[PDB]
Amino acid sequence: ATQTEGELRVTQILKEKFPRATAIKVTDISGGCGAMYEIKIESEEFKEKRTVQQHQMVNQALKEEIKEMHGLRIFTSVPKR
Repeated sequence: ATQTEGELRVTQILKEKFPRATAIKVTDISGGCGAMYEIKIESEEFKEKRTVQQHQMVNQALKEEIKEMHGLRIFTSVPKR
């Protein structure tokens, strides 16, 4: 495994776009570019949303800092238990 300074950045804005979250983590999976990342979220706000609609919220959270969500592998859910 490795990190970018982008992994940290993306994790920073994710905390704030998702303070209602029960899961939050990021991984750089692009050790020689930092074009791909893993992102894993779960949050009480994701109730009124499809998979694609959950993803869109997490995509916008770092878009405006790094745009490259072709490479970004995202995982979302809602705590509903």
